[PDB]
Amino acid sequence: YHEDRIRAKFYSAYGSGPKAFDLFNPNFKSTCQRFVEKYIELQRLGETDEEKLFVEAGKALLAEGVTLRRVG
Amino acid sequence: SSFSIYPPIPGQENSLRWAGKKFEEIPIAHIKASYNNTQIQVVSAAHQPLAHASCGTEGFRNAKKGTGIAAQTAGIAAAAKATGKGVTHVRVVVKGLGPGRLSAIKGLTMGGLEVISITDNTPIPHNGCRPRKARRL
Amino acid sequence: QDDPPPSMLLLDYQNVPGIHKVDDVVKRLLSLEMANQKEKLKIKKMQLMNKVLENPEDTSSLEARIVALTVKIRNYEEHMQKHRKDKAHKRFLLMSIDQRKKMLKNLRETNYAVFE
Amino acid sequence: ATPSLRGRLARLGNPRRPILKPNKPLILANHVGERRREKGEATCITEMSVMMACWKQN
Amino acid sequence: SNEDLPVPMENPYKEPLKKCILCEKHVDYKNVQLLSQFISPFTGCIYGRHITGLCGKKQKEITKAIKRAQILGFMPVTYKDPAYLKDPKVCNIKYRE
Amino acid sequence: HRFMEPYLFGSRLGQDIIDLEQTAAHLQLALNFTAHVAYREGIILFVSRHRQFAHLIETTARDCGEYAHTRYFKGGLLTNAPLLLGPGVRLPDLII
Amino acid sequence: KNILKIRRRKMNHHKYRKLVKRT
Amino acid sequence: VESFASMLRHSPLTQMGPAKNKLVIGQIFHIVEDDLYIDFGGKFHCVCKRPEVDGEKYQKGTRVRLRLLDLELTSRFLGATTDTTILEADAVLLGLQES
Amino acid sequence: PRYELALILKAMQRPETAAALKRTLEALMDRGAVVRNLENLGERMLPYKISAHNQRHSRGGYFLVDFYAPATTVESMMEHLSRDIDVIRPNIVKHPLTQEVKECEGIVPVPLEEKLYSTKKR
Amino acid sequence: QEVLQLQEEAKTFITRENLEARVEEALDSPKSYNWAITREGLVVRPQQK
Amino acid sequence: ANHLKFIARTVMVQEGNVEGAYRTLNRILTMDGLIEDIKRRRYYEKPCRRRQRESYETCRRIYNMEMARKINFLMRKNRADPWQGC
RNA sequence: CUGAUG
RNA sequence: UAACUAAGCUGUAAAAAGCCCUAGUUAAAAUAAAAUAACCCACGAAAGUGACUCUAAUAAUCCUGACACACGAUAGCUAGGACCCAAACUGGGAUUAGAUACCCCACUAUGCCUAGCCCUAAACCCAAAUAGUUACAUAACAAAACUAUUCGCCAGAGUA
Ligand SMILES: [Mg+2]
Ligand SMILES: [Mg+2]
Ligand SMILES: [Mg+2]
Ligand SMILES: [Mg+2]
Ligand SMILES: [Mg+2]
Ligand SMILES: [Mg+2]
Ligand SMILES: [Mg+2]
Ligand SMILES: [Mg+2]
Ligand SMILES: [Mg+2]
Ligand SMILES: [Mg+2]
Ligand SMILES: [Mg+2]
Ligand SMILES: [Mg+2]
Ligand SMILES: [Mg+2]
Ligand SMILES: [Mg+2]
Ligand SMILES: [Mg+2]
Ligand SMILES: [Mg+2]
Ligand SMILES: [Mg+2]
Ligand SMILES: [Mg+2]
Ligand SMILES: [Mg+2]
Ligand SMILES: [Mg+2]
Ligand SMILES: [Mg+2]
Ligand SMILES: [Zn+2]
Repeated sequence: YHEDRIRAKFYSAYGSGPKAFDLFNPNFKSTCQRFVEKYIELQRLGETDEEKLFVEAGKALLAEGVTLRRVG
Repeated sequence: SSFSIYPPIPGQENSLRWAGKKFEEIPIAHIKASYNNTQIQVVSAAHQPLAHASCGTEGFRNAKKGTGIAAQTAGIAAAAKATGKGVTHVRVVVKGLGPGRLSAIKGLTMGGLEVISITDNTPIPHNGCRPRKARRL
Repeated sequence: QDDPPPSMLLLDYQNVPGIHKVDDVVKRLLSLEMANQKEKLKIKKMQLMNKVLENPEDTSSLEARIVALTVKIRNYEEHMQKHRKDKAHKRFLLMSIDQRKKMLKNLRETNYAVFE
Repeated sequence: ATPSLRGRLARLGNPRRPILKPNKPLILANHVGERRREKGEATCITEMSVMMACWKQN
Repeated sequence: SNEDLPVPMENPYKEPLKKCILCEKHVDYKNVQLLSQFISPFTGCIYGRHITGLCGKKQKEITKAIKRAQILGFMPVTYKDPAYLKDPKVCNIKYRE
Repeated sequence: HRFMEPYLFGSRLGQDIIDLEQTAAHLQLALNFTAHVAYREGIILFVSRHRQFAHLIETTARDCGEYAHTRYFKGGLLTNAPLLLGPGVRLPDLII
Repeated sequence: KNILKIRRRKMNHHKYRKLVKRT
Repeated sequence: VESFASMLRHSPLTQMGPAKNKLVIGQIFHIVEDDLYIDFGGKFHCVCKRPEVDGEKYQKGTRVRLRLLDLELTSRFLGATTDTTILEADAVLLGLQES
Repeated sequence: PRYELALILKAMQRPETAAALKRTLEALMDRGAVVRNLENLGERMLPYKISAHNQRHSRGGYFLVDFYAPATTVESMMEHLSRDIDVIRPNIVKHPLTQEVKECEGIVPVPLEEKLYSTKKR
Repeated sequence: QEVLQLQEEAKTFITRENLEARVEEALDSPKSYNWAITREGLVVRPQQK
Repeated sequence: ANHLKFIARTVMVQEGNVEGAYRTLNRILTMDGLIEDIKRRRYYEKPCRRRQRESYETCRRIYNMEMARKINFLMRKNRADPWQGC
C-alpha cells in the first residue's frame, strides 16, 4: 500500500517505535501508524514536499507526548 | 607478557638475546627430512658446518633409517657433536615432509639443544621442474 | 594508400571550438601522433564515409555498412603482413571479406547505381 | 558461504561448458556419514629407544 | 471499487546491497601496504573470497595488482613485509588458536 | 504449493496471505455438508497428524460423538478394513 | 555394456595394425 | 459489511512491515524444564531459553517482550523443490512486560 | 598521464642519481614523448636481491615517471633502459589514472540453483 | 572541458628548461602511495607518524 | 633464495615449548595449503586428473557446506519434545 | 608386495 | 659450476641394482614450466587459454546452409637450434613357474624455439543451428517434456 512508503521512512529513521507491537489487540495502533495517520492528513493540507511532510509529522508526534529515537 | 610468534627481523630494534647473542648470531640446524632418510647439519651463523649426523651414519640400514626413531637418535647424535663445540641455542630449518620431521627436532632437545624457532623451508616450486610420473599404473 | 598526418587533430577533439589557438604541446597530445590504431581507424572511417557515401548520417544503410567493413578489412590486411601465423586474425579477415561480398551482392540486387 | 552452482552442471539451458561433473547427484541425503575410526599407531617408541639406550651401553 | 486494495508498487523496505571493503575505491599496484593486507604473513599466499570478503571485481583487481607488483619489484613473494605486519587485520582467517 | 495460487490474496513481505472471502465461501459449504451427513446418521472421522492439537481433536470428536484419528495412520486401514478393523466394518461416511 | 563393442573394435584395430606391420 | 482487504490493510501485522528487529509482546503458553514456548501472536510460536535472572518469574501465561528476528524459519537446500520449514519463529528474550 | 615508468635506479649518491635521471628523462624526450611528472618514491630495500648488469643489487631508488608517448616508442625506450648499467629493473606500464573507476556495486545475492534434477521419486 | 583541463596540466609538464629544477625538486620531495584499509571500509594513512 | 632468510614459515617458541610450536607451524602450513601441495607435487599428475580432482573436491565442498548449513538450521529442534504421548 | 585355471 | 663438513647418497612393503666426480650448507647463469589467487567461471568458432609488461586485435544493423575456404588437442615427419627435468624404446635390479608388466635406477626418440607438413581423439557436455512454450504429458536410466524453419545422418548383428 501507499502507507508502506512512509512506514519505510519511519523504520529507516526511528526504527521500531517506543510502544511495542501487540498483535493480540485487533484495533492496536502503533507509532508508525500514528505517523502515517499524520502524513495522510498533512498530504491533504496541501503540502507536496517530502521534507515538509516528514519532519512536520515528526514534530506533530510530540504534541501527543510520545518519544522518538532517531537512529544515527 | 606480549609475545609474538613472528621472527625478530634485523630491521627492528627489538632487544631479545639468547646467551648474550642476537637472533642473527645463533647457529642453524638444517634438517632435511626425506622419505627414506633424515640428515641433520648444524652450521654456524657464518655458514660454517659444525656438526653433521644422519640416520645413515648411525649404523642403520635401508628401511631402518626411514623410520622416526632413527631421526630421533640422529637428533641426539647431531646435538652431541654440536654441544661438544659450545652450542646452546640453535634455529632449526626443516626441509621436506618426511616421517622423521618432528622426531629429529625433539631429538635435538633430547640430546641437549634448546630450539628457539622452527623454520619450515620446504622446496615448493611454483610449477617449475616436472616431477616423476605416478606409481601404480 | 591513405596518409593521415600525425597532426590530424582527431575527431574526438576536432569539432570543438578553440582548438587552433592552443599551443603545440596540447595539439601534439590531441593529435594522431600520441594516438593508437583505433583513433586512426576512426579518422580513416570518417575520411572514407565522407567521400564515398552521400548520406553520412544514414549508418544502417548497405552502402554505409560496406564502407564500414572496408576499413576493418584493410586493418586486418595491415595486421596480417606483420603477423603471418595469426590464424584467428586470418579467420576474421576471411570472414569479413565474405560478409562484405554478401552485402555487395545484396546491394547489386537492390541498387545498381550505388553499387557501381 | 556455499560455492556457486549457477552455470556449473551440464544441462540443456546451460550454454557454456560444464564446470562440475558430479559423480553422484547433488541431492542432500537424509542421513549423515558414520564417524570414521582413527587408525591406531605404535606408542612408547621414544621411551623404548631410551630404554634400549641403557642396554646398548651397559 | 475497493480503495484498500494493494497497489503494484516497488518494495519500499528494500535494504541496500552490501558493499565490499574496496567498493568504490582505487586498487593500485604501488600501495604494497594495501596489497599486503590480503596475503598470508607466513607464506605470502593470496587469500580467497571466503577469507577476504570482496565482491567479485576487487578480488580480481587485488590479485592482478599483487601479481604485478611482485614481478615489478615492490612486494616480496615468499613472505609479507614485516613493516606492514602491524596493519589492521581485515581478513577472516585465524591461525593461532 | 502450485495449487494454492487461486486461493491466495497476495504476499505480505514473503509470507503468503490467504484471502478470507473464498475461505468463508468454502467453509459455508463444508459446514453444510458435514451438518447434513451428521444429520443423515453418518460416521464422521476427524483425522489429523500433528503433535500439538491431537488432544484437542480427540476431545472435540469425543464431545461431538464422532470418531478421531490423530495417531500414526496404519497402512491398510481404509483399503484393507475387513482385515485391519474387523470381519464386517462400516467405513466412515465423512473424513474431516 | 558399450565397452563390449569398444573392445570388439579395439581388437579389430589391433589385429589390423599387426597385419599391416607384418605385410 | 467489512471487506477482508480493508481489515487486512489496517491489521497490525500489516503495520509492522518487516519482521526484523521488532518489539512484540508475546505470551508464554507452554513450559519446558529449560525452554519457554512464547506466542508472540503472528503465525507460530518462538522457543526461548529461560534467562538466569528472574528465572522463577516465567510461568505459563506470563507476557514477555521479544525482539522479532524472523517470522518463520524456512530455507532451501541441495535438490529441494520447496523450502524446509521449521514450524517455528526466531526471536530473543529481553524482559517480561515492563510496566 | 598515459604511460608510467616504474624506474628502479641503482642506490647511488645524489649527483649520480641526478645525472642518471637527467639522461633517462632526456632519452625519454628524444623518442617524441612529453613528460608529465616525476615522483621519487624514496630509496627502500629491495624485496629480493635483483641481479642486473653482473651486479647483485640489495638496495635501490624508486622513481615514477609519467608521460605521454606514442604506441611505437615504448619498446625502443625499453631497449634503451635495458642496456643502462645504472637501472636495476625498468618497467613501462599503462597509467592507472587512464582507466576510469567503475561502480563497485557490491555483493549481489545469488540464489541456490534449482531444477538441476528431475522430480523423480528416489 | 577536457581541452580546458589539459590546458592547465600543460603548464606543469617537464620540458628542457624545467628538467634540472624538476629533477632536484623530485629528489627532495619523496612521495608515498601506501594506505591501509579497515574492516569498516575506511582509509587510514600512515602519514600521521 | 633471493629473499631474506628466517622470515617466511618461521614461528618462535614460547618458554621452551617446541611440541606445540611444531603443531602451530603445521596448522600454518595446513591452513595455507602447503602440506597437500607438497604431498601432491611428489608425483606429477596429468591435467585431466587435476581437473577431475578439482571438480570432485568442489562438489564435495558444496555438499559438505549445504549439509552443515542444514544441521545448523535444524539444531533448534534437538530439544526435548513437549507433546510426548499425544 | 605377490597370488593361474575349471 | 666453486668453498667447508661427512662417508655415505638414492631407492622401496622389504630389497637389490645404481652413484660414492656421492650427500648437506653457502653463492650460481642457461633451458623447461608458470605455487596461492581459482570455494572464481571469463575469453575464443572449435581445439584451447589463467607468471608480468607493451603493440596489433576478437566478422556480420546478427536465420539455416556444403563435398568450397580457413582452422583444428596430444602423437608423429623433415631441416636448423636448445636440453634443467620428465620420459616411449633399451639396459640393469627386484617379484614370479615364466614377467620381454605393475615396483627401483640410468638413458634415448620426444615434450621446448623457427619454418614447413600430417588433419587424428571417449575432438563427448555422447544432447545440431536459429526463435520460442511450460500447454498435453513420467518405456527405464540420465540432463524434464515439447514446438516452427532448416541442414547433416540412421534400414538386424558380425564381417567392418
Ligand atoms: Mg591406461
Ligand atoms: Mg562461448
Ligand atoms: Mg557416473
Ligand atoms: Mg551414495
Ligand atoms: Mg574381431
Ligand atoms: Mg631463480
Ligand atoms: Mg648396493
Ligand atoms: Mg606462476
Ligand atoms: Mg562478435
Ligand atoms: Mg550461416
Ligand atoms: Mg593438429
Ligand atoms: Mg611436435
Ligand atoms: Mg629434430
Ligand atoms: Mg633429450
Ligand atoms: Mg630420469
Ligand atoms: Mg627389465
Ligand atoms: Mg575436448
Ligand atoms: Mg558424437
Ligand atoms: Mg549445423
Ligand atoms: Mg518404475
Ligand atoms: Mg550388413
Ligand atoms: Zn565492491
